[PDB]
Amino acid sequence: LPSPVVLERFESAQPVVKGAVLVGAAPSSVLSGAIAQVLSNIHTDSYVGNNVALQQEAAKVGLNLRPFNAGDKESKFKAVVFDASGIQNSEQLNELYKFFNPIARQVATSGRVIVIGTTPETAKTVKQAIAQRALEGFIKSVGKEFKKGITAQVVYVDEGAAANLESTLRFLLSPRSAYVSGQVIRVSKADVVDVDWAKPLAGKTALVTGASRGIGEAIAHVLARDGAHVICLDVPQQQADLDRVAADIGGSTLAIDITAADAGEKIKAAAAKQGGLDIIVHNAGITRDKTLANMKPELWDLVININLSAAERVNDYLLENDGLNANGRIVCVSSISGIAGNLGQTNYAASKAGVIGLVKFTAPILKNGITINAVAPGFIETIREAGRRMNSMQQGGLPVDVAETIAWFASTASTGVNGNVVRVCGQSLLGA
Amino acid sequence: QYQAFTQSPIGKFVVKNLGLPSPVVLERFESAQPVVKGAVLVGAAPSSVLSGAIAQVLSNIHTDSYVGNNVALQQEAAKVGLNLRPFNAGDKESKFKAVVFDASGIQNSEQLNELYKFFNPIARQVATSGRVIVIGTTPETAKTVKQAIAQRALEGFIKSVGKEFKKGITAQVVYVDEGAAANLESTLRFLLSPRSAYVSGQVIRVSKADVVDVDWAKPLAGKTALVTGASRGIGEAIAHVLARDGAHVICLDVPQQQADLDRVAADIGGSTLAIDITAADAGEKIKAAAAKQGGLDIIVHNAGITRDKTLANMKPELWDLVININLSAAERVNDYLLENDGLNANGRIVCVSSISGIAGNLGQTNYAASKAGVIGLVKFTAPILKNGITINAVAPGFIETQMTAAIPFAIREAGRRMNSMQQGGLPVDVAETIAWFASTASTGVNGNVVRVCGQSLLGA
Repeated sequence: LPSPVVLERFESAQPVVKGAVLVGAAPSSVLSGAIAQVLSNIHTDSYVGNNVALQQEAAKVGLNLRPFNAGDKESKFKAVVFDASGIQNSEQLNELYKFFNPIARQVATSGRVIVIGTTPETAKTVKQAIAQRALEGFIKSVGKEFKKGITAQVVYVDEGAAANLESTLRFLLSPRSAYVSGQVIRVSKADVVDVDWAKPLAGKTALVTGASRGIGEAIAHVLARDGAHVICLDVPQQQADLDRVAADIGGSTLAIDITAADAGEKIKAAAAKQGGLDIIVHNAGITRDKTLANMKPELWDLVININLSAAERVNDYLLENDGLNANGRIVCVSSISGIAGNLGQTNYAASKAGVIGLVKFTAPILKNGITINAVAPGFIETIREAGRRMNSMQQGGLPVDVAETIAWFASTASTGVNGNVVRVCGQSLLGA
Repeated sequence: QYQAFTQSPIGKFVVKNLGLPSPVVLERFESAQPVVKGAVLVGAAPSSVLSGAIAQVLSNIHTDSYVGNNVALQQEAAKVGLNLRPFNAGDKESKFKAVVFDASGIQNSEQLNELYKFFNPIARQVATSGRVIVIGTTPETAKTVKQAIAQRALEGFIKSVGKEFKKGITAQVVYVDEGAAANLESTLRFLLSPRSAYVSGQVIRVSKADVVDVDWAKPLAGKTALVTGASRGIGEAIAHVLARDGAHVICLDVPQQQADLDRVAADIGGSTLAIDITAADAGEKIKAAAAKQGGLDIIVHNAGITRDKTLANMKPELWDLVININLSAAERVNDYLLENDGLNANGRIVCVSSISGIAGNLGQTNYAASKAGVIGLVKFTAPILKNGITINAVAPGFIETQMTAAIPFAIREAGRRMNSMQQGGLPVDVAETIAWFASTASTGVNGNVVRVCGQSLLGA
């Protein structure tokens, strides 16, 4: 067996993409102007084949699209981006072949395959809905086949929501998404909001539960790296570690039990002096693994309470009592076990499938531009021989990989990212 | 080779998730009666709303049914004519072939412990080849957000039970749309029965529709079915089960397969149609072939091919052929039948996807695209169907066929081991699931994609 490729991860705000991007599009596509504008914004060398319509879209936004000689098998591209919105029926799925077959060996190590389509439920015809649905099978197979640490994603843009794609395209193009692969992201219509892309949380106040250690600590570091003032929450027994984490990020502490009845009240009170809470990350979670036959009742109850019920109560309080600011963010943490189940985890998997429902059925009732999304981490370094290699990256992920994905959800610019559950698993074999 | 696989990281991955291989010989269908061999234990959360419909099914199938100290459940079952015998909660010895729980009364996450209350005491008393069945309210139809969330959580529970209980036991969640309880029966019978032997870990949605009369012993009696790819393999097995259930089966396959088609049709009292399903006139010829038998009721799109190649090495025609046979040809035929009076009322379209359409696979960019498209064909055709017609798909996992010996060792070994049954499935397992969709009674089963995979570890 080979040992795993070393993945490229975030080093600095610029460049967003180190290396060249190759763009393609199907005939009659509608997202190419929005894609070209992002590539212009991030000042990357961008290339295109013999597609006049796509060349015209980049001209309209001032993107110098360097033509890519189709006889060139030697050049390497850090990302390949395909607008599939123009695929109108199953026979036009060969537009995927026409773009990706000629360059399938020219994606760089730690590269990116990104297919951008139209959300199948928003497609105007059944034939297009079917074709757009098929894109997920294609990208998941690419994710397993291309190797070299390359990730593969489909971004579905709701019909008419091209203006809302930028923060998602930026995340996927960048090394920040190093451990996100095989996934489906849905972009919906929302107001566009000004942002400093170098500090996309500047001026915001975030709260991270379970912040004193582990992934919660990593979350707090990335939110502070993006410009946020982070309130680090954990139980008073963890005050020393809370103080350590807060001192490392210029943050503050809130030492309470998130399951207490008054937790939402105290969270709102804590953020009042900063001008209110913008971002809450429900990272607090526990496992109490036991076969159901051996499991004690309180170990069922505790896992449901901390992992699910507690976040419900806090969300209910904040949303009903002006506890989150406009354009605010709720980010939850599910798990692959919540999607796929796991032996000894009837309690944990129930709780984390609950978290998926919390995201999916809260998202439609949010107002004031608030969004709710979740990450579903796979094998992250902190069954262990099992998890580690059983993914397209052939390695476990790092806490920063989960934190980067949470920070993309929390970005001031991700107004149109809502109701998503995105696995952070390097395309783990496991699933539903 | 086998010891090396076990010692390898994927072999250790299997053992950490499923334990060491202890597969069971799975019970499969033998006769229409009894539906369930053995006793059934029924339970319900407080304030549940599906227990009268569940009890009516258990009364219809004449199974020995038991209940704990749930007075409301006992009273509702008695009202609809079901005798529920008390199950002494101190009895760790009795075995149940099926345990059925009405979870519709779970109104929020704190009430998820009703799952623990019912299932923890009997977690070692489910029989070999038994059934765990949780029946809830479809989350998208729940009246409150809190209940939607709690009903969504049921899937994580049942998927974990499916991996934990072992012994060939399957675990399912059936979601019943609010108001659709009378449409549950064919699904509950399928899951209670050995017919569903290789279906586990799955989510089935029951929606509101007319309740139609049926002979449960011959649930396709009087109907005409067409099976594509019928001359061998899974298509042959589908044809056998549809005939077993009472249908006249038209077996369709390419003219080069005429000998095998003739052999299969004579084995089931059916007929043949020797055409290429991709032909522009395949829809016309299908309708013509059923015309002299009262028209076509059921079509099973089982024809399918692989042309496995990395995308870099794949030729254009090997992309095109896979999309055409596996996806575009079924679209054309459905479009023709649905627009030109080619399917009878209460008709059935059943498609075949694949785990690779859900999970992706190296060397299958073409095949996985085509089979993900099949999921879209089901999901986006279902809402526009009229006249009681339904469309569903099976998504088979690793099935033992005559083609399995051609699969390279490591892919085949992972296929056999990486599922909760710790074994590959049989073609009849796929056929039974298709037959349940095709049932004259399955009127409120529409738009479902159900994996037939023994709860394979793979997925999305």
